[PDB]
Amino acid sequence: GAMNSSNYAELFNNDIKLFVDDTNVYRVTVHKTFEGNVATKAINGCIFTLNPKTGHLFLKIIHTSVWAGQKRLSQLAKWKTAEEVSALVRSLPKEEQPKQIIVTRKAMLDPLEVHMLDFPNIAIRPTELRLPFSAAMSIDKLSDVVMKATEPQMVLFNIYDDWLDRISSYTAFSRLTLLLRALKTNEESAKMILLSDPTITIKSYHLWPSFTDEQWITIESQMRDLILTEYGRKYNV
Amino acid sequence: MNTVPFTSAPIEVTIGIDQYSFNVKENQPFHGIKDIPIGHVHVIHFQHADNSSMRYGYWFDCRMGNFYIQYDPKDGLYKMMEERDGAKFENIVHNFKERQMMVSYPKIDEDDTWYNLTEFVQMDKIRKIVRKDENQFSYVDSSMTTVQENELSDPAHSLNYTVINFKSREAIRPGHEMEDFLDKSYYLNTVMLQGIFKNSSNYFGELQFAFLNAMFFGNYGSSLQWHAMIELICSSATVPKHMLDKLDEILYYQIKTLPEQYSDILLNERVWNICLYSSFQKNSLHNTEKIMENKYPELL
Ligand SMILES: O=C(NCCc1cccs1)c1ccncc1
Ligand SMILES: O=C(NCCc1cccs1)c1ccncc1
Repeated sequence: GAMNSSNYAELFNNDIKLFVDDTNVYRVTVHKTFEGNVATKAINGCIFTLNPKTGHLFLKIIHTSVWAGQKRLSQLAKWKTAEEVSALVRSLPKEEQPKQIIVTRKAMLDPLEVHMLDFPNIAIRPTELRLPFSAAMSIDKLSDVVMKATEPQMVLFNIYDDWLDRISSYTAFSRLTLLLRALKTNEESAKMILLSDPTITIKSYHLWPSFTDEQWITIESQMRDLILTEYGRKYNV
Repeated sequence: MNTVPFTSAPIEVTIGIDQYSFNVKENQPFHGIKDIPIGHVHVIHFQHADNSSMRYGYWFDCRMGNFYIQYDPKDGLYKMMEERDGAKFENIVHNFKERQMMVSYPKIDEDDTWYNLTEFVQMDKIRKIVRKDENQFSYVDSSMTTVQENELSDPAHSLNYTVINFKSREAIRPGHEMEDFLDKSYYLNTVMLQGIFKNSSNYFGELQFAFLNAMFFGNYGSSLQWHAMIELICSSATVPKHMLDKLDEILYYQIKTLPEQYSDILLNERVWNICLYSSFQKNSLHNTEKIMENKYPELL
């Protein structure tokens, strides 16, 4: 059934599962035409498919060519997402295939269910959580590989970097969601916080700076502060 | 014109015969129903005055034998039986008519209602949905479950309707996932019509039979089957024009005949709104849409 605050800890047990977020699959800029009409221009996107236990980010780049000559693109994007997730599962060895896939938007349920008919024992689940994975394109290295792609392409990252050498997957997921919540609510401020200090480096194969434990606590505190302030501004509370 | 005599009426019961119904009191003098029109299937159904639960009844066709009703005091219900002795049956029925101990099937001459509700229903197909091959007639009741319902427990007592499942390998061609899910034409025309039913008349007959069992017995699984077969046609971009025209007539008389006070449970809001207003065939069901709007605008 649905994934929510109450069965939150199921994410960190030893049943393989994946989150799929489709919010950045079909991306457009809206512009005016010479005649004064409005038109869209697609830019490259990505499926965000994440194992919350390992930090494995299967990032499938969606090149604008996939939309060429197609209609009802927002609807097609959900099916393309489901097709690519199904293909990913088929490519994985049996013992690495998920037992559950949790979609961040309910409209992905029927397309994935239909594409996964060959895997009746993989549960497809929605969630009541307001997960911030749309902000994944605020991570510079991910944005950079998506925009530079000239063809369809799958790129791998550990979205937890090396954090799991020192912390649990529960704590790692909480840090990631805090970072992404911050980048979603105020990207500029969030980014200022992460890179303010020229002396803190980001490893070649990492997405985030190499903070010590104490520096992560300061960072996390500063990200919390950001999120609450913006919320006071939002609602005048 | 044929007759279904009754041995007796020991217990107070409301008796239905197709869309007509009458009341018989406990031990009332009563020996059956005469003037039943030949050429159509029929259903004779019962609800005991002491148990408004378990409506039950028998589908039959008088061209297939002489049938009568007799109360069983051990099993507690009115049972259909066949009389193989032709002469013995004529004599019983002649006596009961002479004694004027039978209600008359009350068909109006202008009225094609029952024809319209049973146009494609054929007793040989009913007996494949309701398997009890020793009898020429078929028992149905409120509680019987469908094969599909069972999959989600006694098989002998099931309604073997054709299983329709829009998220199944049968319904979805590998490599056509999105196409076949949004346009069910290949499931309708190739899998079901050409594959399983062989023609649209058998499809419509199962659809009509499912509706009738839902209406007369409140059989929930039949209602699910009726809606599923409507939705499969409406969700198909490519449907023969003769089928759409006939579907519109079929559904019109079903909606016309439905008791007003049962529309809340017998009509699935989602399916009807999708079929009449969102589906490929939103503009192909003019009579059905007109009667639904004028009689159940609340549902929509
Ligand atoms: O650990 C990595 N790869 C294997 C584990 C994973 C499998 C798939 C995604 S991560 C990795 C780390 C940093 N950058 C790229 C790859
Ligand atoms: O009323 C009669 N015909 C049965 C029909 C029924 C009407 C309502 C339920 S049974 C009648 C009355 C007396 N003797 C012979 C015939």
